[PDB]
Amino acid sequence: SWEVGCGAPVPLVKCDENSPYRTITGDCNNRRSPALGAANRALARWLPAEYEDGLALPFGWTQRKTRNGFRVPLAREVSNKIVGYLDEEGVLDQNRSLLFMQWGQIVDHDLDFAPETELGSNEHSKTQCEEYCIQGDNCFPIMFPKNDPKLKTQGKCMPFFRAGFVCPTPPYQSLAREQINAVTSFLDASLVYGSEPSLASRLRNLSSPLGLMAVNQEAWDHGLAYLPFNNKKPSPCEFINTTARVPCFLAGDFRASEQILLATAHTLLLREHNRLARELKKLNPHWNGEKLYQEARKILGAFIQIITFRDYLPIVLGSEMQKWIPPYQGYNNSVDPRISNVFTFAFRFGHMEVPSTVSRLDENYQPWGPEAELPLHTLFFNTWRIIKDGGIDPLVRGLLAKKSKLMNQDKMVTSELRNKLFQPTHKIHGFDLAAINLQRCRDHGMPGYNSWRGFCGLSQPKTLKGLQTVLKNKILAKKLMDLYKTPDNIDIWIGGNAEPMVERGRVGPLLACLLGRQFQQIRDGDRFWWENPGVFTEKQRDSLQKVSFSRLICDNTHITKVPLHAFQANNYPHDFVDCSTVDKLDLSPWASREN
Ligand code: HEM
Ligand SMILES: [Ca+2]
Ligand SMILES: [Cl-]
Repeated sequence: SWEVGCGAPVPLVKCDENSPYRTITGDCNNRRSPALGAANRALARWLPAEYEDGLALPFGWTQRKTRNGFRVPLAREVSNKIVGYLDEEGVLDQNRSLLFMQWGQIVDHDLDFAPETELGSNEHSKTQCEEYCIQGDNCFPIMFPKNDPKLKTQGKCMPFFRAGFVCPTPPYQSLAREQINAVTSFLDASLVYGSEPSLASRLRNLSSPLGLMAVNQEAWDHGLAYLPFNNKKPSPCEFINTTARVPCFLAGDFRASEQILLATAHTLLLREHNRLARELKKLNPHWNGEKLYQEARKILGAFIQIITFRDYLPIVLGSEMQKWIPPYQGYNNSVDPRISNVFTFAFRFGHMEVPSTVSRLDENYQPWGPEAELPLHTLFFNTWRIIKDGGIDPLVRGLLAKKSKLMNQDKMVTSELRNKLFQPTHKIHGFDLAAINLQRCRDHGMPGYNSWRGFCGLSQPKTLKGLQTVLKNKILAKKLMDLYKTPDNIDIWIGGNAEPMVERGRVGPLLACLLGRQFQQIRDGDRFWWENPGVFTEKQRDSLQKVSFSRLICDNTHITKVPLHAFQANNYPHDFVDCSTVDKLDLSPWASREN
């Protein structure tokens, strides 16, 4: 029946109709249905959850209950036999910079986050999911297949805890278990400011009346601000170099310090806030903090929307962009603005775009110091390499002049993430991002590959040759069906990402359909989208259309040469221009007079 009710881990929020800015939580964006898009609600289902028992237990749970008549292959076996590779030569994308990979993680972290259940803290369950590898409740461990090298050096499993879900959190029964989205579904810069108002206030400098964002007081980057430290322990950023004991950064997203370039990108966005806030004050000295914060928070929001929709999505989706994301026709309040559960896996295409090294580049874009180049795995929850070894300018340079990994059917995920992922809670650089994603698809009751081909109106192959024709890869198709036995059983993550790339893009048909459809929804379903008439003056909107990631860098670093298109492959000095050449974001149209 109409179980439209279910939702009692939530207060619900009286909406002040006339309010001219967004909520932190995303409530009230939709007037008829205010909870839509808002953080700490269920991920939308584009298709019914598919669970071993049609309730919550994930496929592969019971050593006995098949899927369509076959055992599901161990997550890690799939990783080992399909996802892995050795030779990092020839893998880099000759036309996408590292910034391409980085903006994908930024946009993702803005849109969706299903955290693990935090019941299991104040409990041994953490430690003997770890050691004993005993599957129970929300401990869903990743078992190693026969002849797995980790069998020798790491024990029997890598640990894994199930995603948080709505209404209950420990107790029984489900209409069908729906995982939570802990951040606002609207592309709203929620990774900068927060999705809970608790954390949002905590990120603000309320001392000044300038509605500035809080900055580091311990340490500075040639005068330019850093994020404030998360001063609460344990800190996995302390754990990786105790000598340095430099904690993780505090941002509106929990994951800001997962890797050193995400915290770099976060730090550019913060400075952009305070830059905007204290520039408005010059222009409009009467405006209090609450109006400096919100009016700068409103511009950062739109910057992200422009860069995403004008520069990112076009070079991800390619041929397929215009079919899914045609010109803006205005707010449709009948559009579902929610992130879907499948999208949180479609957007994980990013993982095959991450290369095995990160470089630091001097003012002539040459190797900075004698360890200019570092293995990615040494940069998980690494904040000290920024604070005690050069700042962000050397790191932002690499972002511009180093390349993304090109996704590759026989070189899918670098060993840096497939074998040497660091998890915040555990103690080894020993985890497998790829096997994690596969385990997680099952945890979330993901429909198989063909259900989603069906969904997007593409062929549902049932044969080895049917699958050879789609993946355009005799060996990949052979390897997949040796594991899954039917294309119906192939986990959506590796299904989507196995397809060749659509033209002038970096995803195959299935993922372009899933991704395109969600960004279409994120735009059309937002009352506060920057092009939506009313939100901005005409004069503001012509002055916002000239933003660039190039611009953002020039204004928030001591870097002076930048490419005109920061996402394509740009070599120094040919493709780099001076900063007096880009186009500033002019805020003349933001002048409040008086009465
Ligand atoms: C380490 C990790 C990265 C880089 C060094 C990285 C990078 C990306 C990019 C570039 C993405 C998109 C273009 C992207 C999307 C999503 N990721 Fe992923 N990522 C790293 C590590 C992780 C880890 C760990 C997770 C959690 C996975 C789990 O189930 O435990 C992770 C997730 C995601 C994700 C899902 C987010 C959510 O809603 O929970 C993406 C959409 N990444 N990453
Ligand atoms: Ca958001
Ligand atoms: Cl879904």
